[PDB]
Amino acid sequence: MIREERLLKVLRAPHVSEKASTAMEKSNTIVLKVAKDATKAEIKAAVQKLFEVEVEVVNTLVVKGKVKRHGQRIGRRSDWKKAYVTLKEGQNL
Amino acid sequence: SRVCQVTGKRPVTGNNRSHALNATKRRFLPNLHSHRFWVESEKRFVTLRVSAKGMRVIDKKGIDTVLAELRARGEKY
Amino acid sequence: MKRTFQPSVLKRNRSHGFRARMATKNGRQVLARRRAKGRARLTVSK
Amino acid sequence: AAKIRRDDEVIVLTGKDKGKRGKVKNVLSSGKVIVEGINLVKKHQKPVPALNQPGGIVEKEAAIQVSNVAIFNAATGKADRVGFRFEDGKKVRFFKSNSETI
Amino acid sequence: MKAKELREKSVEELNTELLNLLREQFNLRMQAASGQLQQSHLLKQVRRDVARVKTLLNEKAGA
RNA sequence: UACGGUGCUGAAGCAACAAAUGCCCUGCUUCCAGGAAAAGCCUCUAAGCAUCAGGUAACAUCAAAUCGUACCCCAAACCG
RNA sequence: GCUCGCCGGAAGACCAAGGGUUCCUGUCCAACGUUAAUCGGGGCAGGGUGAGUCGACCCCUAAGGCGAGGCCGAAAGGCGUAGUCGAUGGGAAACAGGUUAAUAUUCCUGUACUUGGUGUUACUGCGAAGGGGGGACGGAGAAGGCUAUGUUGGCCGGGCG
RNA sequence: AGGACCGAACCGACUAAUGUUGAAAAAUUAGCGGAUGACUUGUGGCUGGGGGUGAAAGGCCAAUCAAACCGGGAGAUAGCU
RNA sequence: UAAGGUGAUAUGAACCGUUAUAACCGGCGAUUUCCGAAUGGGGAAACCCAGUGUGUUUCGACACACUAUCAUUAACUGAAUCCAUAGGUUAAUGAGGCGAACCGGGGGAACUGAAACAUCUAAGUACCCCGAGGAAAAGAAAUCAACCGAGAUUCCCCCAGUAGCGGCGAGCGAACGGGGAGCAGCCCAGAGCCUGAAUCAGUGUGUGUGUUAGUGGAAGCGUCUGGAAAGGCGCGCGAUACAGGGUGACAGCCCCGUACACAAAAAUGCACAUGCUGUGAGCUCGAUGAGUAGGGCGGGACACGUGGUAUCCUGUCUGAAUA
Repeated sequence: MIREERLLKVLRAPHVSEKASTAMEKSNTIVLKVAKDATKAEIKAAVQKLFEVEVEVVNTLVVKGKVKRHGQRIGRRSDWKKAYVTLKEGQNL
Repeated sequence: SRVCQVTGKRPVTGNNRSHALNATKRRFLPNLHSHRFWVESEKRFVTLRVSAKGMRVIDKKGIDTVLAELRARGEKY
Repeated sequence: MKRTFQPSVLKRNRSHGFRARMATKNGRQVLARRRAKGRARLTVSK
Repeated sequence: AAKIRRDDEVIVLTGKDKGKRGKVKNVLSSGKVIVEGINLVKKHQKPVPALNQPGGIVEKEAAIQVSNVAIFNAATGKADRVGFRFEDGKKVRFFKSNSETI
Repeated sequence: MKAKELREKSVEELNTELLNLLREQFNLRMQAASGQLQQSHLLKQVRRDVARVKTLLNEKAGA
């Protein structure tokens, strides 16, 4: 039936609830911060198993981490991938 | 590779000496030749990159005993 | 003037990259020399 | 092993006060214990949110070194040194030249 | 009864690992992203428990 | 009026002419200096398989993963 | 905000290389800005790049590179067959309108297109590092027919200065 | 048709002037030569130092060339400062 | 070992234990993404894409294991060609790559010195490559000696800047013998005889000595100055501990220590008294190693530059006798 559940730890954290995620929430979709290697099928199965809601489509985006520190100690933020999973009718999240 | 394949003569180096005793460096490379040797035991011709002194070793020892020495030395024909 | 340095990542990673160095014996020597020096950026790749 | 533990009545030998005696609060990892009423200092606390909101001239205990403070003998009103003498998993601390365990 | 892991020296602990990860570490990460307090020590505790039951599943093939 | 931007409504929405270096054009004509390769694609059999496999048309369903996507756009983000 | 000037085969716009957060928002003006700066590509913090149809990846090859054996070398190594790489070329498919402060052939609305897997109905000789066809290719020149586009006229909404 | 003619892009660099502690480690402003060809350009490749390449100048080979750059012989030697 | 911890800048929040399972330290075990010899193919290191085999399933697809090249061996297949052989496939065992120096070998300069320079020197140095080990090489006399004799190799001190070589210039430079450090010889070309009789490895019960954690460990108080005594002044005490580091100024008696006693679950280094296995001791004598020694022609090494030039190595051509 469903893919093995130890690989359903891909969903890391939802979001910070900023206005892009919330405006896109009140229009159609929820925004999720997910893994680094999670396939769109894995994000979809993880939503449909760990949450109770079916999902129409996933849009996957990885975003570069920032440098964010000054010249005394140059650092870099870790890369992360964000998913827009589409929940069209009966959205409960 | 210029190896005698039965006795292992190799190009060795030693300088040219002139009348004014000058030392320009040259090579003493062997008299290698490719010869097909008839073996009675396996009933087949076999080629070998052999110096002329190696062919003297061939005609003295015999083809099969020096081929057995090559096979014990673990070197292809 | 057309300046000397005209950048291209293909040409850079095929002339001074890790695989452009580890194919040749002297490239393996320069990589081991930079390892013995202790450098963080071994080659020009990143 | 540690010669002065979490909650023992100790007396100082060197450093500002000498005769004042107190109970050790905690032992720092760096070997600078806190014993109350001994190393007082009134600092200047900045106005910061949440913890210590107004600030003030709040007195807090500063760190006294372990070697400057000794374990006070309960029976006789003196400082005393202590040592360890036992073989199994529990080492008793006993008063030197009183030979009484703590 | 000899070691201090007698709760994990029992049989069929893979469903214990699954209960310890599935929705447990997940919902702990959910409210850690949302922001709470006892969660701060709770996710290290449950991560160590998941590591412990995973090596107990690795040291024997009988559970 | 958050003074930029939002909800509703929104008339006519046509002809003639001039139109390229773009399209027909991987065309036509002409010339010598005679103008890549392989794959996708279309057929044919070899060994094999004969209610098999496979192909063809229709319909239904499912899948199309992963990476790049901001910004500079002949320049204050490239090379100097 | 109203005027003035400059470019407008760019000093406008979009790709590629290259760079890498410089993009957008709130805040600050020590250091950078050849001056002050409330401002900035500056500090700090938060936000932002959504793809079956656009590229890469993928399937093929060119110049050329690597090369099992192999041939040649004092060793190191040089060359090269099978093969395997290499786009700057050849291979399947999406447009118009709207949206954000920041993304759009990617989100939304409408209308579609392409390649495979599976299942069913009916027909049936299917079958390849193999053969053939195709892909498949130059320069120059002249029409002819158009379209992108522009001008005028009608029409419409305003003007009566 | 043409290594045809005038002339933009584009390629180049003949004269002058300014710059010459410049806007710039060879440029700007007027003029100038070619501009369907022996043209020009993007992308990738090949040729490595007593070597390459050269419509030939000792030209060019990373602002460096009668012989590249880097490291090692090497603290060369220096009857000379 | 333990009353304190969750490594640092680094505070904070939230927690864990208080002699019995917090942390910390030690042995063994577990996981160990991707790249990298990188090893499934490829590539622009940290990426793209495969094949086979097991398992799960309204079925979208996932999980794990294996799959590089070469050498040796074994099996099966197998052409021109009849047999074979070349070739192909499978399985086992091993290698690959890195590393500062030491060792052996294949190559091998020039600056410089000669007050130039070519013979010579620098120098078989710098450098390149190959290979191996904890050391490597060498090593058991076809060696020296001098009519007396020593008995393998290597390393140190003399012989000795000597004999000698040398545009007899620059310069290079031994040996014999003596004093030491260490000191062990053996085997095949061979048959028969008695035949794991003594050594060499592997593996093991057990002991000892180490290592990888550690445990005890002496004895100081007044007063003065001072911000603070470890300094000054008095009286004591410990020392197989007055090495050392901190402690608010200079501490034997404040704390870690140090001298000195003790300690090992668990794994590994030597001595093995030792059980088993593999190789083999000692009597007779056949031979005691042929394209070799030697030679001619070019060279190289030996301190030795071909000179009167012995000895060793060989690129070319020849070539014996065999106790």
